[PDB]
Amino acid sequence: MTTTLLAVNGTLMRGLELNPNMQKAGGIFVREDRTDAHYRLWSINDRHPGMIRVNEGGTHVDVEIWQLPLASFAALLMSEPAGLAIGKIKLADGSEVLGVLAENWLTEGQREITELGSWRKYTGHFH
Amino acid sequence: TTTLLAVNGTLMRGLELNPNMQKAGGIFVREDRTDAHYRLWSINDRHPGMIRVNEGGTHVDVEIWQLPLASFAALLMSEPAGLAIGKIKLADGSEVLGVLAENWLTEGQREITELGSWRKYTGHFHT
Repeated sequence: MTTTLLAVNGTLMRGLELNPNMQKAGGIFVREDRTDAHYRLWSINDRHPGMIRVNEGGTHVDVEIWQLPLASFAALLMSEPAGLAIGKIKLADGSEVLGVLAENWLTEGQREITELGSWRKYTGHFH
Repeated sequence: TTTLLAVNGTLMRGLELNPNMQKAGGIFVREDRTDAHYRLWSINDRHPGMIRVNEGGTHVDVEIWQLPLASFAALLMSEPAGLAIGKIKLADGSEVLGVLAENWLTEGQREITELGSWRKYTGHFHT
């Protein structure tokens, strides 16, 4: 009943493989959006993406904004792929929201897909 | 219902954000330490931030706290930008949620990995 917003960039998005976790958590889809131009994006084993905020380089990464009960965040995070965390991100409009981020270590040996800016575009999994 | 969180800084017993932790339903579980894979920074000498690394890290002292699910999300909302919650490994090999720093937040900041402890760095102890 008290809620806040979460920006997801990967498999929690509509129609993708972890979206049932989002639904079961009580998540409601709010809107499509994008980060500000300060994120680099990686494909983690071509299974899910991971993004990191940087000062130079980086681009706008496509996300979905979801509304979630406060009580649901812990379990949702626990169910997430290894190396993912939740912190604060900035959107293109300048607003701040919670978002799913990757730890540095998770990107080592992985393909950077920043130039595409979107997990959907990279995988060809459109909505 | 509750979750467990490893904290390494001002949320710990007797430190400046600890009363909020207590009033939000947090209960002290135990002292612990991470596995030998964390680097630690002082962020403007106001709070610490740690990052998991393959090589070059150490055991960082933490406290394990048990807190209600919604209080966990409240911390995601209140913690300063650049801090995030993800999964960490403890010295005993187990996994627990823990507060991490994003890379960007550490840039230019003092690394205090050798000390391995916010308490040792600030000289603020609990007996």
